[PDB]
Amino acid sequence: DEVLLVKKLVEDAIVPTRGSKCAAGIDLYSNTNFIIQPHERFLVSTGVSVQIPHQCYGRIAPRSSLALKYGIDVGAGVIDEDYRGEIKVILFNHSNEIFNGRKGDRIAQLIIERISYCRISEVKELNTT
Amino acid sequence: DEVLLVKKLVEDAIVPTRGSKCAAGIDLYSNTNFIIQPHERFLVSTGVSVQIPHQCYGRIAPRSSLALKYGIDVGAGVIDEDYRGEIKVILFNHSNEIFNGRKGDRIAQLIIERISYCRISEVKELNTT
Amino acid sequence: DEVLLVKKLVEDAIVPTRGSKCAAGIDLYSNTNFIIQPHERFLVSTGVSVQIPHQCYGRIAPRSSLALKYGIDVGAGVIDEDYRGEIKVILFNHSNEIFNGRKGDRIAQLIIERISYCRISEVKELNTT
Repeated sequence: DEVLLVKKLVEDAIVPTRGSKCAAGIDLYSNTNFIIQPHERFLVSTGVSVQIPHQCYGRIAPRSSLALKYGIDVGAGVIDEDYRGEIKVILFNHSNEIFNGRKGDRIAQLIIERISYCRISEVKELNTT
Repeated sequence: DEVLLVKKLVEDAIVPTRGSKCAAGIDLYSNTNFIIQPHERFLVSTGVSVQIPHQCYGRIAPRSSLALKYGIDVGAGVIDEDYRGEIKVILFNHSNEIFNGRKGDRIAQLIIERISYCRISEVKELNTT
Repeated sequence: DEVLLVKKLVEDAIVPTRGSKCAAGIDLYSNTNFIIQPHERFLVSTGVSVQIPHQCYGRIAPRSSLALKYGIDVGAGVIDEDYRGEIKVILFNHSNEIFNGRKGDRIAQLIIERISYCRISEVKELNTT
């Protein structure tokens, strides 16, 4: 059993949703209206915090439609399993047009990626490949 | 046993290839010639669809050489295990020069990432870290 | 047991570090001072090579603070388990300001992602979803 726990930080926050049965990504919603000028960026608040399942992290990924239509990209950051702050998404507007975001819009996806917490060891030489 | 199934949507599509024994990424090939103006973007067609193995997704990743030499980046999107459409890659040209892409060029990589389909649960408080 | 092995390629390289107990990412440090002009990019040397654990790869991810404050993004490239070259990070400066990087600065994160080395098979049709 694995569960992503979600806390609403404000009453009208939208709990992230999985869009299809085997959607890799969980949709993240903006809690505010916002404007991104051409070739600038904006830090978008989702209104939620999360507790990621053990030995995973949450990767922020772009929505394809916003990339295609509007030139929006998202930093591929990292929501750690121990992070308890609000999820906030940095959107880069790589177009020549102002981007208008609305409260309640889907603006990114969170993917629950399996990772290794391997220890790190310094050595004088690596093996050959 | 895990297998990535690939359907050619056009007869001259190139089946994606794994480049070295433990290459994380599978090379994606353009099915068309294309031009990307400076500081603009272009949606590149690969000519294939795929069926990703269970409990994985396909992440689109940039080729390092195109980033280094030409300032190309790729959105880090998400090919879901249930997606049966053509794989199309959004390339951002963050340089001051026109980028000329050719049919048959390697233009991105697909990485088959392990993920969790955890359910999502709203709670009033998360644990402390 | 999984271990990330790290070789210093120069004596003053900094071994990458995991920042919190369940930090997804391992901090990568610059081995040089560098300057990135507005809306340009720079390939930053870390001074280390690595041996990633089996059935994983190292994904280069952006540091959130540099994205927020300075408009820095990183290509989400791929350090293969068989790669024995120096880790070098492509930083894109999507702001209007010069970015000044210093030797010893944390400039990206490496995430040890679990992946599939599935074989690739061409077929005439995929299943329906």
